[PDB]
Amino acid sequence: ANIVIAYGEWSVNRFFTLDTKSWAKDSKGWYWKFPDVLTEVGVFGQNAQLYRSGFCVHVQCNASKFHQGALLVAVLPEYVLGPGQVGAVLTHPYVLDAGIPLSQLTVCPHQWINLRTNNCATIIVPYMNTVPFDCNFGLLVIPVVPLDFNAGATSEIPITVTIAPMCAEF
Amino acid sequence: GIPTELKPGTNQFLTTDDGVSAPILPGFHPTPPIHIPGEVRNLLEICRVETILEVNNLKTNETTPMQRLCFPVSVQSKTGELCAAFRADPGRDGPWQSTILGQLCRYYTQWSGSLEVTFMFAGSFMATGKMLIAYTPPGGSVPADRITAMLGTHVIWDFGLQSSVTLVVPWISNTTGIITIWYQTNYVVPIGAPTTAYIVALAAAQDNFTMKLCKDT
Amino acid sequence: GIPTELKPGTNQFLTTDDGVSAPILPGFHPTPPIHIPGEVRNLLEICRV
Amino acid sequence: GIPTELKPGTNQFLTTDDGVSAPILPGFHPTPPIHIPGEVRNLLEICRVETILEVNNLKTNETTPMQRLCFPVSVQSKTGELCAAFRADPGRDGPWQSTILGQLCRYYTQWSGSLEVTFMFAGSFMATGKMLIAYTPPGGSVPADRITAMLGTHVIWDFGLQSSVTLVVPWISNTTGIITIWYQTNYVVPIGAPTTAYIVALAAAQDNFTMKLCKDT
Amino acid sequence: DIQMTQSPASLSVSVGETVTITCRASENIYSNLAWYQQKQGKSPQLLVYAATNLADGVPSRFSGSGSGTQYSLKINSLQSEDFGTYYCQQFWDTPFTFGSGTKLAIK
Amino acid sequence: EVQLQQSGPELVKPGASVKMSCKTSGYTFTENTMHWVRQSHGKSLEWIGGIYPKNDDTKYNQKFKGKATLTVDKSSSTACMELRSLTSEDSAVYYCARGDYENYFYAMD
Amino acid sequence: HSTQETAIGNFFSRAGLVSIITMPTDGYANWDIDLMGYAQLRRKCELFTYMRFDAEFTFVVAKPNGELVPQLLQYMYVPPGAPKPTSRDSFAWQTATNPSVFVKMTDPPAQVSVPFMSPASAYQWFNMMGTFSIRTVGTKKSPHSITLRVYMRIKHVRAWIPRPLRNQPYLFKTNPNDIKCTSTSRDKITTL
Amino acid sequence: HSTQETAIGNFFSRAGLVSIITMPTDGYANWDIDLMGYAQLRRKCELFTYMRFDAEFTFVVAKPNGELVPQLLQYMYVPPGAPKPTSRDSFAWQTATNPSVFVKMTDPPAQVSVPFMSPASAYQWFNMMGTFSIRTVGTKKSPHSITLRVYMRIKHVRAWIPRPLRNQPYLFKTNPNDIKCTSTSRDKITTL
Repeated sequence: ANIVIAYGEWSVNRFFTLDTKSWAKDSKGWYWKFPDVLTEVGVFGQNAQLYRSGFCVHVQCNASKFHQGALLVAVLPEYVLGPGQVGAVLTHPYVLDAGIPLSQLTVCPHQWINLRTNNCATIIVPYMNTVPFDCNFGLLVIPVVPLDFNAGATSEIPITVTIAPMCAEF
Repeated sequence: GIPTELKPGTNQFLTTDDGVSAPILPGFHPTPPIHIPGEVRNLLEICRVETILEVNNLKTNETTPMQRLCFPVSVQSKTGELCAAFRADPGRDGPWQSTILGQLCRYYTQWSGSLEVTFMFAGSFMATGKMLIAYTPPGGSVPADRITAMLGTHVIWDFGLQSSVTLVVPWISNTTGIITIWYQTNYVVPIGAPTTAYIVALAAAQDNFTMKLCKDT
Repeated sequence: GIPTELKPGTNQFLTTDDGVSAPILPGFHPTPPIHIPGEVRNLLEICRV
Repeated sequence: GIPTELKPGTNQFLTTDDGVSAPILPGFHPTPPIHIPGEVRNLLEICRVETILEVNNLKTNETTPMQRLCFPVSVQSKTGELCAAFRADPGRDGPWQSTILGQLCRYYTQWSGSLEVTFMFAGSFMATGKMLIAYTPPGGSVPADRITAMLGTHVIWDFGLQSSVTLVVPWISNTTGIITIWYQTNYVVPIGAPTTAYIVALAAAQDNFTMKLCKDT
Repeated sequence: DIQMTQSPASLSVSVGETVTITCRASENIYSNLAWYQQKQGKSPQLLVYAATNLADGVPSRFSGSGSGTQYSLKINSLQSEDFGTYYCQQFWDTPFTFGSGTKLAIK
Repeated sequence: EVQLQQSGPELVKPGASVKMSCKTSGYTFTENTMHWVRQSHGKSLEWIGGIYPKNDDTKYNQKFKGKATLTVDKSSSTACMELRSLTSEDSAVYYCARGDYENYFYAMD
Repeated sequence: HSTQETAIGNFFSRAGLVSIITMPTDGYANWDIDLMGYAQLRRKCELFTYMRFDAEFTFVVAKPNGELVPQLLQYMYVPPGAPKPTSRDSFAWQTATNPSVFVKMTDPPAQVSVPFMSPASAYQWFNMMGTFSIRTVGTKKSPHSITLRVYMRIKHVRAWIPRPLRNQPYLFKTNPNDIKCTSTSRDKITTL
Repeated sequence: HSTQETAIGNFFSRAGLVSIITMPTDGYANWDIDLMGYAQLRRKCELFTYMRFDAEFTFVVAKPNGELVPQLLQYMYVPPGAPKPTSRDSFAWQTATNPSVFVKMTDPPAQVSVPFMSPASAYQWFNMMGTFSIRTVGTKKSPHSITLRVYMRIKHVRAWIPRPLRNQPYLFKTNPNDIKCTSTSRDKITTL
């Protein structure tokens, strides 16, 4: 019952799997911009070229019990800075390149990813806009605690993101 | 007509006066609103969500603000040493300036209520050890060693089983408390496991927290 | 009399303000209207032809 | 709109006019009041408590105001002598200026009602004797000797049994009475007992005492 | 901020002629103006204050005038003891900004 | 006869402070006020500030708020001025002048 | 006579002059709120310890000679703890949380009301409601001398703990610091 | 304390100064409507994403020195998309669809209300309500300097999507573009 519903309320149907990011000790963070990053994926590849859909995202990390670290996943409606399946990399993870500090990032719906007790987390968010039929929201995954491990172990910890759209009206 | 005389206070403009003006466009129909998720009725909802404080604040960490989020614990620390100590006043500059609660308390003068502090252990899974979390009542003194901090409000935090606890500050007023983290047992690590762990501190306001007397900064 | 103070917005003229003025001729009776075919209640009727 | 014409008295400020102003802070909630003991609804409650007058007022007692509180009685005084005589007007300067009643009557012009005067005997326990307390009606004359003051309102005060009495002034008006204390029997003292005693005078207003027409001083 | 300058930079007037010097202000003081005589190596002294009245030791040859933002100082005539520079003064608001200064010469 | 005598010039190391005091004579000190004027090179005049020793209250120029400091002594009938954080361009000429009667207007004689 | 005139409410009801402010040819004057300013209304409140009262203020503006000029002035209230303005062009005058009242001299005197400002349940006389600020609008000086007087009433009077009055004259403002007899004298005891 | 003071409505309720307009000895000044004009009231609205609010405006006219002159001025509102006036004698001032408010300087400040102007359901901060126009009536210049200030309130506040506040200072107006720590520092961890 770790399902996190955003803001308390709720061949097209299938599980889309994005690329697996390599997350190392010296890394910073990654972010995806929905729907735009998903428009090139699968059935939506030829579909995008109005849309009303809810989004169910799953963030899973496969790591052994010998590592340590923590991530933070969140959903920020209308995230504007101040992109393909590769996403991008934040050059200033403290301000998230928004000029907005990282400590207050938890105001938005979030779930804590801790390599100790939990290997996976998910966030169910609905469609939120002033106009019902239309860069809706970005997905921010940044480590709070950097990775530390003894020599001889695996230096890269894969992070996968699977998108499962629910209640899609095109 | 009905005779009347103007009382004092006519022909003045008060900034806090709530009147009813004349609409510029009498026949304009605005766009009807629709249900938007994430609605907030009161600023109390923003204060109740948990946010990250900065316990690691130092002159050296200015170049790399990312290390400010968490504070280290290592095998070198012995039994009885003080890991971290910080006062909790939401308004004053310090560890509580980064949280959303401390920022919303800057627009207000008199605030009071109860608080909560949450810790998280990001360390390795096979690591075990105990940590003493003590709170000194307002107006007291800083605990000298571990044995003098046990007499007050305290909680035993063992991350070998429970990964987080909630420390409830009983009362605060502004017209402060002392949160200290003491070492109980040394950090136990096996071979191949990391010898250094980090602990992230979170905090959120409770329901009895009130605020008034708005003042801009 | 009932005491009152003038609030801001006195002694102004707004073009979109709908008031009630004083008729110049109080006792003049205008010609009563009659039914005229081709009456239009709203500009939507002109757009639909 | 409803036509109206301004009547005389517009654009003026009256100090005694009770209006309703606009609150500066529309959304400020003041601290809710709590029950506080010692609440006073009306200034009549302060006038009804007993306070000490000054009957001993003299030019010599200016250096030591402590002796002003009480007046002496001694064995040297014979039968028929006048111990103390004072007029009672609450407003005028005199013995009634020290009491809280006389001070509250300074802020008011027309006051009337009935009064009360209380005496206390601090002398030795084995002492016995009688004292004549007489009151001359307003507009009369000062009693020449003891026998002429008995015809009016009087009370016999014997401290061998009853230590205090209450003398009620029937009526006073300001648009006065004469309270005299006469010696009835000589002061009787045994051996080893003090030969000089002191009597303290107290006074309090009654319920029918009214006041009006506030004037500052 | 209150600011004012004089015109022109420098003048040359011999003995026995009329000197016309003016200092214009951005805002309007309506009242106060002062002129100072400062020679080489000595301190100024008061000459004409409030654009009209003249201080002690000043002869009738120095007369002020002007109203609003336009003021002037009429010197008739010039004497050999008048060599030096002139300044202007403004009491309108604090801080006080003085004049730029004008040098006198003999034709 | 009103006469105000100043002190002599001094040599100050940049970054240090300086003590400037000038005694007053020929009139009554406390009823009137005091002012200071700086003459910058080559030719300019600027009003440093003023002090009226009834309170004591003072007003300064916006740029001298964090530099000039004034104090008075009514026993010896003198006026003092302090300047700190001297720089290379701070070399100038200072004047001691008496103002009006409880007024900063009425240009100083 | 009835009990309505001697009641606690009507004893503090009458208005009084709590301040005198004069602006020479400054530009701004900051005046702290105090009821202890003058002898009257002071001795009256020391009769009681705890007092809970709303404050009503009146702003009356005029010149030294009494004539009125069409000049616009600003009346601002500064809540306790807020910074005081250091000048006319400063930032405190544009602050949104400081209420302002824009009135002219021809505008009849404005009336503002201040609620109960103390964090406790009642005031303790044995008390800061904040301070004011007043300036003439515009970036330039106004060539008119402004002398204003502030009237203060008291609404919804509540009283507790009656105390004995002070017979001795007051020395300082913040402390009730040659003893004087509270009553007159006479040459003998039996004399009237 | 109650929940009425911390409510969303009372947080934006207090008035503020959103503009400063000065007319030298021009004749007309066009000012665009923006809430981002000053630091205050700006940081507050970035706490939220979607906001739906009515606008109340206040027109206060005066001179640089503060004195009032019997001069008639015109206050016109220009809806979004309408052409802006290029001069005083232009055609935009006689346009019937542009509302006007005729007030004098002796006339106390007028108050106008602007409804919700956006075609969407709410504003998006991460917003143009139109522009104003102001001129002195008549075909000739007016020999008086006019300096006016506009006050703006907010009525019927609605909020959605709470966002984290911006700790870094603002750079430009239209974009949230040397990183600064959001909190102070100390020499050690165990020091208080």
